[PDB]
Amino acid sequence: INVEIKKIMKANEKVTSDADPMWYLKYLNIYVGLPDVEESFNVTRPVSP
Amino acid sequence: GPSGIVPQLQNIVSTVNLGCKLDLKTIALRARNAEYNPKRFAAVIMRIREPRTTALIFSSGKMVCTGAKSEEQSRLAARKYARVVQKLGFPAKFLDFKIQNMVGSCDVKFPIRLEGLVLTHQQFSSYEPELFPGLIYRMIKPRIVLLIFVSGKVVLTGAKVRAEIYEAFENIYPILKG
Amino acid sequence: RAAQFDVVKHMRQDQITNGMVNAISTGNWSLKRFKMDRQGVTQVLSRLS
Amino acid sequence: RGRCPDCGSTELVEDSHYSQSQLVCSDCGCVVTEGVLTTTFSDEGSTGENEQVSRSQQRGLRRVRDLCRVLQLPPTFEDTAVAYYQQAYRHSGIRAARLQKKEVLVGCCVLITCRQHNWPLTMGAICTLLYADLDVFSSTYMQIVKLLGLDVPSLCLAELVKTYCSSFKLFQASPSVPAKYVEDKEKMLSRTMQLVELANETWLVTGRHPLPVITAATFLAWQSLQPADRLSCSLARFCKLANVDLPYPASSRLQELLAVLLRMAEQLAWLRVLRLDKRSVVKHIGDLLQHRQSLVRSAFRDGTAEPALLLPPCMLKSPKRICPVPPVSTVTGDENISDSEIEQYLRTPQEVRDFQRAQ
Ligand SMILES: [Zn+2]
Repeated sequence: INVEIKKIMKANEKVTSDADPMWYLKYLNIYVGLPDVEESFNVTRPVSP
Repeated sequence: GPSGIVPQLQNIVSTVNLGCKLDLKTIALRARNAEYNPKRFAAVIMRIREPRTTALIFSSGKMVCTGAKSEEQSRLAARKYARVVQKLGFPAKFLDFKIQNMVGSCDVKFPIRLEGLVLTHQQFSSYEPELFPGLIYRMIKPRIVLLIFVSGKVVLTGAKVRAEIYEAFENIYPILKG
Repeated sequence: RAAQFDVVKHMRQDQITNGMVNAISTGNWSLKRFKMDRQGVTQVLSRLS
Repeated sequence: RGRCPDCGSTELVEDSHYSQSQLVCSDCGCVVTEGVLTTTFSDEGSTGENEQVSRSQQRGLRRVRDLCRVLQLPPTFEDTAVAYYQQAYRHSGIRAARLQKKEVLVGCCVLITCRQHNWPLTMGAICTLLYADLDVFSSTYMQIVKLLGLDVPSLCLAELVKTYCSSFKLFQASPSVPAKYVEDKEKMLSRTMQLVELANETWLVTGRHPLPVITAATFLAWQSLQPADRLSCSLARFCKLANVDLPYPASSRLQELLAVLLRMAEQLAWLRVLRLDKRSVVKHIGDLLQHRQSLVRSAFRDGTAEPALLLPPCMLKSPKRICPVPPVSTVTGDENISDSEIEQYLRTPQEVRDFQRAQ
């Protein structure tokens, strides 16, 4: 999670259009946060394992 | 009986057929009180100041009149429009007048919480303040729709005759009295 | 469309989660790009003692 | 079987001592004296029959699924909304309608679905995606609901606040919100609940858009939790720090609630002695909310079982006159018409030629 994933993301970092040249989408960083539980109200909180 | 009030009438709608085909361009050109868009629409629009109303006259001879406060006022306005067409030269005639719609309103002098109405009359009640503040009630007898407001004010629509408006009022009174 | 599409109308999130959770729960994968489809990779943790 | 050996049994139920299958019967406390060995499955290894569907219809289905996966919510919402889409795609007008109406349809279906499971959501969040417009999708919603006659709950007031208040960035420090701006969610949400309970019973919410009410309540609750650091803020100055946009009616609700609290304050001497106003009352609500019900019944003029009016604002302006009996009347519309009025509505040939020249 700390390093390898960063390299994997770097290895593939941009996607370009079929038309409209120079139209592309770019990643710049990737994050993982920390564990939490989803809720039915589009809300979350941390929870012990 | 109700709480001392019977609904007022807001608007009237009626239809008459002039009995002959009309050149709308001629009517628009010569009528001071008319407006027409031949490139866009198949009927002319005219106005009179007493009874203060308007008429929509189609090239096929059909007509729709609006704005009157009563059936007799609408009929008088329709007759005045028929006379207007007659003096324009066409063989217009007053046949098959029919009142098509009627609108009324009333107030009960006390506020009403619409949420209870919607929560107890779901099958007739619509309440979407984010779309329109007032509550809508689909009454089945007579075939009338009532528009209700938190102020205690109510509007009625869809009647062919006044008895329908007042029957709807006296039918909704015991419900809103709760 | 006569005006440009916006990616937010189509960019979804569940595919990665589905792949990850099913892959770990089932304990068998299909690395068809690398032509490996190994199985029996994960086992319940025993708790007898 | 059916019978016991001879007499009146007709029922069959299972029982068995040990790993067997025997058919209990209940005219004799018996087993139909027969039993039969159950046959079963397993140790190997919801329909198909899938209609090919019209191409544009399944295009619509694909849009349906792609939409609600935005909410990353339980697939059951997906499946039931899809079922509703199939139920709707059975009518000529729906088939013949332009595709924009179908697109807003794929959103209204999810709206009703979420309402059935009272899952919080608001129109704007949905319509930001569908290229929708208020008239378009609102009219389509009314049409569909009144066509299908389906029942659906309303937006509960407290339902939306839970997710809305959690969306604020006030609960942790940031360069936009130093500690003097940071606040604990529990306290402010309790205050906002204590405020919305006041809002409805004061008729404030009925007939209005609620989110302005929530915005004003949250802004004032946050202010009064640390007013010395917060009375200097402003609606926009607040909402921009948490990356929030505010209604213009938020100010209207703020004025309404400020009037309400100034009406509340005069009922207690140890609040009246401070001569409270708009500037000062904000920091005192912490004291007012401890006696709210007492303030209400000392403040409303409507002391009947069923000093100031506790009536909806639309009448608090007072009628100019209190709806005297309407003039229900009729007229003799059979009279002869004055031709002069008819002729006045006609252009002279001079005016006709003027119109021709102008045209
Ligand atoms: Zn027996």
